[PDB]
Amino acid sequence: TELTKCKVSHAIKDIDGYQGISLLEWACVLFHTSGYDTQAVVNDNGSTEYGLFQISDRFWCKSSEFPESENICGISCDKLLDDELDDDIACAKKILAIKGIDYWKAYKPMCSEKLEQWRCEKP
Amino acid sequence: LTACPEESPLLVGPMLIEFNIPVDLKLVEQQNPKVKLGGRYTPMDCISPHKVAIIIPFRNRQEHLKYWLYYLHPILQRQQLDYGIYVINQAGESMFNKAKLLNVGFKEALKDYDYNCFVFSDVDLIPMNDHNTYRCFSQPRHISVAMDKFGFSLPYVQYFGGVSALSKQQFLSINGFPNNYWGWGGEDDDIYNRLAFRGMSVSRPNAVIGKTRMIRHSRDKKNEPNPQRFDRIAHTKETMLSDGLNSLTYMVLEVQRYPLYTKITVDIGTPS
Ligand SMILES: O=c1ccn([C@@H]2O[C@H](COP(=O)(O)OP(=O)(O)O[C@H]3O[C@H](CO)[C@H](O)[C@H](O)[C@H]3O)[C@@H](O)[C@H]2O)c(=O)[nH]1
Ligand SMILES: O=c1ccn([C@@H]2O[C@H](COP(=O)(O)OP(=O)(O)O)[C@@H](O)[C@H]2O)c(=O)[nH]1
Ligand SMILES: [Ca+2]
Ligand SMILES: [Mn+2]
Repeated sequence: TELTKCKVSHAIKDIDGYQGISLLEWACVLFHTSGYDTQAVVNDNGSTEYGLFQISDRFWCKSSEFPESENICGISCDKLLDDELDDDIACAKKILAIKGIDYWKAYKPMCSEKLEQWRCEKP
Repeated sequence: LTACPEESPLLVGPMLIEFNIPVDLKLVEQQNPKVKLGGRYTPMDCISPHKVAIIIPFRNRQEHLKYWLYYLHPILQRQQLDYGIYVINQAGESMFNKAKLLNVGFKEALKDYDYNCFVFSDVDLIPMNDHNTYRCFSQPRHISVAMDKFGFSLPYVQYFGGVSALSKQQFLSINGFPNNYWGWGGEDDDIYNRLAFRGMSVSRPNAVIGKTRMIRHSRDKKNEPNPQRFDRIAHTKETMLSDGLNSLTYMVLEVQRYPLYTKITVDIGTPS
């Protein structure tokens, strides 16, 4: 489902400030990463990335294509293709804690300035 | 005859844009008698200072083109533009390269006429208000500002995708567009970065005037999201000097002049 900036911001409130990344920065990162599409599936040189956060089956989730994945998040990649974001968020936090924000390549080029446009004013 | 008025008196404002009824290009031609071979039109009424080449990147989108021509030809004439339509068709079946095709269109359109403005448009975007003029402004122009697929609102302030227009000088200023973005995404952000580095800002009509519809469609094979896009966008300042108009190479396989447009088929190589 293609979510809205505010639907996403509200769903990921928990993540705000975690590892030093604000909600404003996440709203920006997620828009460029998946277009807020919880069903996004994209290939990246030999592996596949899933959902809103584009979590990869290379190290983070287990897909059928790569059963032997490290599966650090301990989850089937299909759990990252629905509209329930709690597990997606928990996995993203592990990536943030372990690898860091650099995992999300869009952050630096697209979310280093003009962050105010990403604010959600919906109470 | 004298100069066309600053704003055309022929404008109707908001239009109902739909893709339900089949389009017959034969009808379209009939409905647009003033358009000449190659999809060229010049006001017979006044003299337009806007010499516009409209460039459409293309491959296997004829059905979308039909709708584009059906809607745009009447609109562009009402806007009193001296224009020409150029569809740059990528030959072959390797990775699509939107921006490189747009550079090809710039160079090829210039062989036909002394154009001073270039509109770069996806084949599936139709403006919903004819006050959203398809011409160049004092700063690079972002035209498709409120797309129906984005809920009629700009996705982000630095967004320059869809339909844009650069004067001949603005385009030359940034060494044109990059030729190194293969596959979907990022090339428009690189272009935004180039304009910004040359000290320009983006001009845009407001969201009401800029409403635009995109014909609904699935993703094209061979235009999958580019894995290198984010890394490339981060380095525009250094690569724009060596990747662009000055480094463009391609081969022309066919030039077709149809009554509604010129379609140039080209071989632009493969990812290197
Ligand atoms: O097989 C293809 C692929 C692309 N195109 C041309 O390339 C344009 C853009 O491709 P898509 O329509 O599939 O892209 P998006 O709808 O997802 O459009 C947006 O993302 C692109 C990202 O590369 C550009 O920035 C484009 O200007 C912007 O509107 C098309 O409209 C069309 O003019 C073809 O003709 N055939
Ligand atoms: O201004 C135009 C452009 C195209 N066509 C028609 O559209 C067809 C298809 O053109 P395309 O390049 O898609 O097909 P090709 O000619 O290369 O088979 C033409 O043959 C014509 O019958 C037309 O009638 N008027
Ligand atoms: Ca989930
Ligand atoms: Mn499209």
